Amino acid sequence: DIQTERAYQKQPTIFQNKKRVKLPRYYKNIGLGFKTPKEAIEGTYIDKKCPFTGNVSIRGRILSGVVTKMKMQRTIVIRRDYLHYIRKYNRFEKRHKNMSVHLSPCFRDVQIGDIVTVGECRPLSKTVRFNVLKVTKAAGTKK
Amino acid sequence: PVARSWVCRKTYVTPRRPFEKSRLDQELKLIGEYGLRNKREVWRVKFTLAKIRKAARELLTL
Amino acid sequence: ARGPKKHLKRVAAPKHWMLDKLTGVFAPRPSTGPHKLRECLPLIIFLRNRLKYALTGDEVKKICMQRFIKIDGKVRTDITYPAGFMDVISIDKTGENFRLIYDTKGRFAVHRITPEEAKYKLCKVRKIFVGTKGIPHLVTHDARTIRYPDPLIKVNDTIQIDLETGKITDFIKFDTGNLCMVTGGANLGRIGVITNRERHPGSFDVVHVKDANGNSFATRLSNIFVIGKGNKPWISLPRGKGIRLTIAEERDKRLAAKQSSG
Amino acid sequence: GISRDNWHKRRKTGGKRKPYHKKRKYELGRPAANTKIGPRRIHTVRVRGGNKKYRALRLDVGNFSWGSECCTRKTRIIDVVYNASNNELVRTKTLVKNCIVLIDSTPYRQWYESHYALPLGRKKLTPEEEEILNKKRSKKIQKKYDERKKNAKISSLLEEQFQQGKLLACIASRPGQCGRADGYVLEGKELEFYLRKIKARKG
Amino acid sequence: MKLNISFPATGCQKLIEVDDERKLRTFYEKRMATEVAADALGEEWKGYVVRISGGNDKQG
RNA sequence: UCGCACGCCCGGCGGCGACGACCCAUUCGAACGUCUGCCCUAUCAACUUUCGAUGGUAGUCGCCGUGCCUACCAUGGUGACCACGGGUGACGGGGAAUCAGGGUUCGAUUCCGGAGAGGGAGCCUGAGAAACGGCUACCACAUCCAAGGAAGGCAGCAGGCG
RNA sequence: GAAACUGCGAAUGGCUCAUUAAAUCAGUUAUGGUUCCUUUGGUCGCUCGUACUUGGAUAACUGUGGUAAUUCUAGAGCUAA
RNA sequence: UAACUUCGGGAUAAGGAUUGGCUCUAAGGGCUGGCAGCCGACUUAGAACUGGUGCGGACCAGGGGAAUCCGACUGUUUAAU
Ligand SMILES: [Mg+2]
Ligand SMILES: [Mg+2]
Ligand SMILES: [Mg+2]
Ligand SMILES: [Mg+2]
Ligand SMILES: [Mg+2]
Ligand SMILES: [Mg+2]
Ligand SMILES: [Mg+2]
Ligand SMILES: [Mg+2]
Ligand SMILES: [Mg+2]
Ligand SMILES: [Mg+2]
Ligand SMILES: [Mg+2]
Ligand SMILES: [Mg+2]
Ligand SMILES: [Mg+2]
Ligand SMILES: [Mg+2]
Repeated sequence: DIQTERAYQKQPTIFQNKKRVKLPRYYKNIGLGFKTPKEAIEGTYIDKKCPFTGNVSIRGRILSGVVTKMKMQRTIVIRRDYLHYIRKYNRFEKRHKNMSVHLSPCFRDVQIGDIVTVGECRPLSKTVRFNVLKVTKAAGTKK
Repeated sequence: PVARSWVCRKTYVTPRRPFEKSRLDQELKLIGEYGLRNKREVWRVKFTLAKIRKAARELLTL
Repeated sequence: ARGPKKHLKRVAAPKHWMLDKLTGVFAPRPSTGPHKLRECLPLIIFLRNRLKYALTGDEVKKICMQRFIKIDGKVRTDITYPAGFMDVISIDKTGENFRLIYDTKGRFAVHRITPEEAKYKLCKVRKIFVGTKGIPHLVTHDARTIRYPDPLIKVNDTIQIDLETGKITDFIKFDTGNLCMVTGGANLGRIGVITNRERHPGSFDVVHVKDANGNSFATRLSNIFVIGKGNKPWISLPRGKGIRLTIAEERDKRLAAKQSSG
Repeated sequence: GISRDNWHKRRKTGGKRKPYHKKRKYELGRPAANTKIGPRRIHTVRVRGGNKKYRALRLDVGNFSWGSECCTRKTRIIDVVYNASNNELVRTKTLVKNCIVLIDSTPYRQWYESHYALPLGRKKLTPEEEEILNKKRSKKIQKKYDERKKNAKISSLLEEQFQQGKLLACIASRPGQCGRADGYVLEGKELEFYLRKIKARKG
Repeated sequence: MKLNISFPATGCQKLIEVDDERKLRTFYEKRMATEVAADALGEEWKGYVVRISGGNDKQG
C-alpha cells in the first residue's frame, strides 16, 4: 500500500519498534495562520517534502496561482497572471509566469483551475521551490 | 581613480535664430548702454534670469 | 571578488562621517569589531575631523599609540577601531569623557559627559541563549556575551552595564510607554515614548512612537533602542533632545539666534 | 576537474545556456570513496574552510544500536546483503548509507545473557556461560532479575537470526565522509520488508 | 672526472683530479649510497672504503 | 613559549602584559536561492529527452539545499502573453545629451557589481585562488645558447612597434 | 645588529571590456539549507588518568664543487625555535 | 545520412563506432488453490573480470562519389562470333 519502493518508507522521527507484551506519526503546524489539513494527521502516507509532515520549513514569500497541469507525480504546475505597466503608453500588458510546485498528497481532491496558496521553501528540486499550503475550489465546480 | 571634482557648467545659451534684426538691435542697446564686452555677457544674464523665472513658474503651479 | 575587500573609497563612505571629496581617494575602512561598518565611527574620524586634536593621519597615530585613548574602559591602539552607539570615549590625560549619541540629524554628535556617567553604558540585547550546561547567555548589540543574567530579561530589552566589571546593574523592559531612541532608518536620532507595537509574523514588526511635540512616526523594531522608563532617560541627552525641527522653523531659529547674537 | 554546478546544463524551457565564467574552486567534486569491507584504512581530505573529512576506504567494524533495548555495542561487519539503490553495489561489497548488512550476534547475545539471564539462540553450555546463568544469587536481587523476566521476550524474527549467529543491520552514518559505519539493528515491520526483498531477489 | 673526497671524522675534504678509466672501473654501474673499496684508486688508497654520495653531470 | 618589573611569607607564593589554541557569539564577508524588470529579428514555429530533458525514491560528491552525479522508475517540461534559433558596432547599473508636456539617443570611461590576464585545460598552498608581477601541460608567438639546455607573458606605471 | 629559520601578507589595490541577452545586474527577501583568517566578547583545575622543562634534525656560517648560462644547486662539517 | 525528385524515392546514400571468452544482474509467461505453491521456454538490455588490440577470426559476405549520352521503367532478341 505505502511500501511501493525499493527502500523501506518511514518517517525519520517516529521509532516504530517499541516492545509491546496504530503507528504514531509526526506532524507540525507550519505557522502564519495556516491550518494543518485533517487528512495529514489521520492519513497514512509519508512525504519528505510535505510541509505538514516532512522536514521543509516555510519562509520568504507567500504567493498564489491557478492549477494548470497535474501530470507529474506529487508535483503540479500553477500559472501566475499579472499586468505590466509600460510608461510610454500609460497602458498595461498581460504577462504570465507558470511555476512548478510540490503538491503534498494531503490535498487529495485537486482539479484543474482552482486557486492554491503556495509558500516559498528550501529548493526541493531543479525547478521546484514552493509547496502548496491550501486549496480553494474554483467558482461553482462543487457537484 | 583620482581625487578631483569634474563638476562644471555653462553659464549661457546661444539664441536659436542667428540673424534676426529685431533681436540684434535690442541687445546692441544693452551692450552699449552698459559698456559690455561681447554678446556672451548679455546672454549669460538672460540665462540667469531665466533660471529665476523657471524656478518660480514651477513653484507657482504648486 | 577573489577574497575580502580591504579598501574604502571616500565617495562610497557612509554619509554621516561628513567626509569631503578633494582631500583623497580613500577613506579609512573601519576595522572589524563590535559595530557594523555603516553604523560605526572610526577612531581616526573622531579625533582628526570632529575634535580636531590632530591634522593628519600620522598625528592621531602618535596620539593613540601613547595609550591616551580608552574606549569603553579599555585602551585601544587601532586608529581605525570602530566605535559605535553608546560607546564611552574617555581621554584621561585631558580629563574629558564622551558618549557617542546621534543628534537630531543622521550624525554622531560630540557629547561631553561627567566622569560618573562615563562608568556605565546602556546596550540592547539581541539574543537569549542557553549555554553548554544550562547556563543562560545573552548577546548585546555591541557583541558582548555575559552569563547568568536576570531571567526576566527578554530579547528586545536594554540593560545597564558597568564598564569596570561588565556585569548587569539594571534593565529596562521593552513595552509601550518607555522612552526610545531610533538607531537607524529615516527617523534616526529622534526620541519619543513608544506608543504601539504592531507585529507581522514572518515580516518585520513596526513600532509607532511619538516625540514630546506630538509628532508621530514609525520604524522597524530593529531600529528601536529603549533609553528610559516613562519619559526619563537613563543617559544625558544631547542638544535638541531628539526633537527634529523641520526646515521651516530651523531657519526661523537660525536667524533669530543670529539677530539675537547680532 | 569535477564540478557540481548548474550553469552547464539546460534551462527549464530546454534552451542551451552559455557560460559566463570558467570553473570555480568552490564548485568542485572529488572521486567517490567506495568503501569496501576489510582492514581499516582511512585517508583524510582537507576541505573548504580548513576542516577535515575522513575517507573510509576499507572498513570492517562499526557500532550498531539495538533500539528495542537501547544496547549500542561495537560489532564486526560480515556481509552486504541488500542495497536499495543499485544491485551492482551488493555484488561488490561496498558500504554506503542505508545499505543492509550482516553483523555478528556475539556482542548483543552477551548483553542479553547478563541483563535478563535467559538463553537466546543456543539450539553444551560452557563453564563461563553456565555460571552467569546459574550463579549463587541472593534473594534481594533475585526478584530484580525475576521482574525483568516479564519483558524478556524478543521478536520471533530476531530469534532465528540469533541462533544463526548474525543480525541484519542498516547503516545510518555516511561512511565515505564521516569515516564510520554506524547504524542500527533492523526489527519490526522494517525487518520483514527487507527479508522478503532478499528472499524474492534470490528466487 | 674530478673526485670530491671528504673525510667526516677529521672534517677535512679536497678535490682530486683523476683521468684513468682503469682506476674507475670499481665505481661505474654502482648506485648512490653504496660502499666501494677504493683500493684501486692509487698507491695511497689501501684499506679505504668510500661511500658514493652522488655528484654532478657534465651540464651540472 | 616570551617580556617588563620586582615584592611577600616560612624553599613556597606573587602583578601587568605578549603570543598561541578547541568551541560559541560578533564583524567583514562569500556562496546558493525568492519575486519583478532588457535591444533587434519569424526570409527563426515548434523546441528539450535513454549523451538529464521535467519529476519520484534511495544514495554518491559537495561547506550545505538541489539531476550536481549514479541506479531504478514515471513521461514529463516550454511556446503566439513570442518559446527555441540567430544578430548585436551588447559588460549591467547609479548616470549623460537633448529637451514645452510626452519622448529619443548614449553609458569602454574614475562609484557599485561581473568577467579576463596571449588561447584553452589541470592544480599547490592557503580562512579565502581554479591566482597567472604562483606552478604544470598543449597551441601560437618569441629570447639566450658552447647546439648539450635554460628562460617567457605590460588589458600595472612610463616607454616602443603596429 | 646584517644574514637565515619562523609568523603574516602577497586573494587587496591597479588595468581593460573580449565573452555574457532571465545570463550579468538592479530593487526586494531567505539561508529554520552553509563556510568565515582577522577584530570584539565569552569560554580555556568541569576529564578522575623528566615536569625544576623531554627528542633529533636543519638552515644562517665554515669548507670542497659542477655547469656557456638562471633568484640553478650537490657532498662534507657544526648549532637554535 | 546530401544534391535532386514524378514527393513514392535517392538509401545499405556518403561517414563513424562496436563485435571474443568467462562470471553475473534485470525484464519479458503458464497451471492449481494485488497472495502462495508448482512449472517452465527461449530472447533482449546492462555490468565486472580477462587474453601478445584479439574477436562477422574458417565459411558466407555491396568499393564508393561527381557528371555527360541513349533508352522511361519490368520484359524480349540474332540456338553456334
Ligand atoms: Mg506617457
Ligand atoms: Mg580587484
Ligand atoms: Mg562586446
Ligand atoms: Mg559601463
Ligand atoms: Mg581571475
Ligand atoms: Mg596582450
Ligand atoms: Mg590561470
Ligand atoms: Mg604583468
Ligand atoms: Mg594580480
Ligand atoms: Mg559573438
Ligand atoms: Mg547517389
Ligand atoms: Mg544537353
Ligand atoms: Mg531499356
Ligand atoms: Mg550469337
